[PDB]
Amino acid sequence: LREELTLESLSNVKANSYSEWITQPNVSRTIARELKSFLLEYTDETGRSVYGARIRTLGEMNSESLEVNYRHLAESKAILALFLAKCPEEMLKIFDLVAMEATELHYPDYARIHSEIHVRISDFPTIYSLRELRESNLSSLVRVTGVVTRRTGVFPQLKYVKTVYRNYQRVTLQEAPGTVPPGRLPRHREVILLADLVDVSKPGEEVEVTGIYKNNYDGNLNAKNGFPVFATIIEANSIKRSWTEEEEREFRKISRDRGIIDKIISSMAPSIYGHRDIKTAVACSLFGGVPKNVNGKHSIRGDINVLLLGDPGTAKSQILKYVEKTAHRAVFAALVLADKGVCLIDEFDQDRTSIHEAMEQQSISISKAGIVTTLQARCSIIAAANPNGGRYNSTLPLAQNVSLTEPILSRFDILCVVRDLVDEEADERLATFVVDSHVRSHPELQRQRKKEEEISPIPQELLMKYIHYARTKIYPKLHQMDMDKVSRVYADLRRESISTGSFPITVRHLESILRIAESFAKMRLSEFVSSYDLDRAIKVVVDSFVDAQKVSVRRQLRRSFAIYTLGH
Amino acid sequence: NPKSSAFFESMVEDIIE
Amino acid sequence: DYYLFLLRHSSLYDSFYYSNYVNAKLSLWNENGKKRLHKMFARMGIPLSTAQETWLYMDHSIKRELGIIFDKNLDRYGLQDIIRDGFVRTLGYRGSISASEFVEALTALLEVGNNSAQKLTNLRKRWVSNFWLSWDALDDRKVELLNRGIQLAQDLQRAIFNTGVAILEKKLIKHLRIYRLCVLQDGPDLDLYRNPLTLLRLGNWLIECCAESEDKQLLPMVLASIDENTDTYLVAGLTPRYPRGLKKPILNNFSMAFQQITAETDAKVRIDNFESSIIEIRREDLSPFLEKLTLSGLL
Ligand SMILES: Nc1ncnc2c1ncn2[C@@H]1O[C@H](COP(=O)(O)OP(=O)(O)NP(=O)(O)O)[C@@H](O)[C@H]1O
Ligand SMILES: [Mg+2]
Repeated sequence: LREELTLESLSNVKANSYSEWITQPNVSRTIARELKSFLLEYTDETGRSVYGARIRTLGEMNSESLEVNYRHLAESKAILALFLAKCPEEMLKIFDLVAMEATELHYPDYARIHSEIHVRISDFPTIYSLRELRESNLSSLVRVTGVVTRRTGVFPQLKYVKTVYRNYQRVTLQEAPGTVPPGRLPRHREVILLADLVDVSKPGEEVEVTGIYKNNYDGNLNAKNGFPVFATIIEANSIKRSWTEEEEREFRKISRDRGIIDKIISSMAPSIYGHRDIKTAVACSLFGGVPKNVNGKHSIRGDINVLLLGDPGTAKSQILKYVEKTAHRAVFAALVLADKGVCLIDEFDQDRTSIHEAMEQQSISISKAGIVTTLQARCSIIAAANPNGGRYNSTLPLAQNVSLTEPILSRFDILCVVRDLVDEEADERLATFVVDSHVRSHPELQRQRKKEEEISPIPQELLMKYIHYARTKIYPKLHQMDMDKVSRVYADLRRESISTGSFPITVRHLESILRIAESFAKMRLSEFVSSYDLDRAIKVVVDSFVDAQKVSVRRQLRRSFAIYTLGH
Repeated sequence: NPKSSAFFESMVEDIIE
Repeated sequence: DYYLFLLRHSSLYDSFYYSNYVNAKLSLWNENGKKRLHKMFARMGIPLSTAQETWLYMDHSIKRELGIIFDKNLDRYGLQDIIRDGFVRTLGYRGSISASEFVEALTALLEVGNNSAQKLTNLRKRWVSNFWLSWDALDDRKVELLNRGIQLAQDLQRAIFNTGVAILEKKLIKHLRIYRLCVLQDGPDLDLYRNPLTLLRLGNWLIECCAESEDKQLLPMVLASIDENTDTYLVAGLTPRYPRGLKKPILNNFSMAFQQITAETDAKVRIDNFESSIIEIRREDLSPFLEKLTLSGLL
């Protein structure tokens, strides 16, 4: 009762098992005193007691979970770490009851905010996949990794058996495909999430879990297998998966330099040679414009949509894979998952019908059995296609080379055609670059730095951070001076289109020009569009419009349009 | 107690700052 | 009664957050200030999601315990001046109001109630109708209008705060040797400062901030705002003041100064306001006027 053990007295487990030793009153009181003495006293090398600084922020966020690193608990009072690894279900009860004392020392009457606090363990120093688990692991703490395959809804559950409840949710976890050995199927396990941990993860995420490994009787398993076979589950204890002023100043430094637009385009898709216009269009789509709306009868999207007609083997699928790794959020082939992101299509009636609705709208609506509901698309579409068989025909307009309705070609902001042209010098350049890249990739720090800096003019980590910063912070606008010239150019282009008997230029093209100019302003972190932005946007759209036409019309257009496609 | 002073210092910095 | 902005309407959290005094005491224009407020409510034992509830519907127990909770906690934040006594009125079953809240409702109705000479005329005429929109709210039979006044007061303080943070974070205050100068060249909507009263409210915000930010240099301040229709700056001259808790009064000297530069100057200017501390001047003439002003010994 009154007397307490020394820490050295705990070195000898005196009962027949760990659990029956931890649960004794004098041992338990000793452990409680020692844990409280650790939590009030552990330090950085700089002093600066971390847990006194964490409890402080627990109340600043009105939170419920205190987080403890295992390495700190192993760095002093090692026996408590050993007992925690062996008997988590007991040790964590004592530790939670100590954590409440420590928090009330900062914030008296915190019990009125939350009645009970949970300790979360981090950095447990050994890991298993779902292969290595065996019966010896039962009731031990484990650390596991995988992909979350399926998730239930959240429900309340009765806490005690006057009443009290807690939140509950189950998650199915599967081995990551990179970990699975060759020629074997992946394994599965199911995880239980309680009060603070529900909806911490989403289906398809790759996730890391710490918790107790636990089992129970199940009648159906016994009945079907015909042997006394128990079922097992994991009870999670913790689950795992911005910028400074220095980054902002660095971004602004590079943006202040001349030619930053060209350098960003050059950094785009380093492994692919040539095809600068495709890289330009992809960069413009990833940065995008600004959305606008006028409740008097009109709305304008900020997203930029691009379509690429590809000869066989002209790098299309590689740049889509590159964009998939570059972009913040994306879908590859579902438009709900592409919300405020980029959507990627590499090959191609109901699918096309869905895309017809998606290009007309920015939000999707559906009804079924009298139910009615709505969803958001709000995304930029990058698509590629094979031109109606083995090879494109340049003598014909674009419609002859595609399996698309006319409004698709109207509503795509940018159209482009890529062809396997014949040139000895280009072939030699391609072949030299290809074998050079092949050698540079061979499995057989300084080597990496040289390789990286030869690969690109911008480090791509900085470029991804820069794209995210620009997308979240920069919102450009037009300047009202040069817009008279834009209107005159629009009228001139329409007059020339009619004069040669071309299909006419339209308001959609003018809108696309303004949107692309906004994107060009965003690329250099400029809140103003400028004359050169309008010039570049005009060149892109005019050249794209010219590429869609028949050959005789193409010659008349380029002869007249020289003062836009090349001059300004 | 001097060893636990860093904890109470972190508590008192809310008073100071 | 508490020097908290409209306590018995909106919520307890908003009462602290928009208080003109609290902003000077805890520096709410930045996150290192806002976190102090979260920290306070956590120590006081009030769950933060209840502090944001509408004060009428907030739980009865907190309502009656609040008077003791403040005695135990405001000292640690240097914030004891919040406590004071005031007058409260109630009529039948429709609930209490204090005089401090009433005058903010009145003022709000004054401010926002609903070539160059004609536009000036139209504006000046619109401001007179609000007199009667205020007048008719002094009657217990017309509480409906008073509630509208309160709804307008909240939006006015919101818009003021969202301009004050921009002034401080971009460091637009220019620290001249004799006085402090600030000029608003642009804003989210700069029209709200075209009325004198609103301009005075913004000045009153900045003055508390300047009074508490350093112990040194109690200085006069000048505040100005441009108008795109007149191309004229509306100018106000503001005194310092001593903190609440601390002995002759000081005197506003801008009157004589403005008068003398007006008597001397080439500049195109206006002086017709009852409060002589407020003037108007055309766009190009602001800098020579202020140059002659700072060159003068009358400051
Ligand atoms: N710079 C390059 N230019 C062209 N091809 C390249 C280049 N570098 C690599 N390749 C290879 O050429 C192909 C690039 O085009 P890609 O579209 O990815 O092939 P593909 O998908 O098989 N053709 P397709 O099925 O019609 O899309 C791949 O097989 C690449 O490995
Ligand atoms: Mg391909």
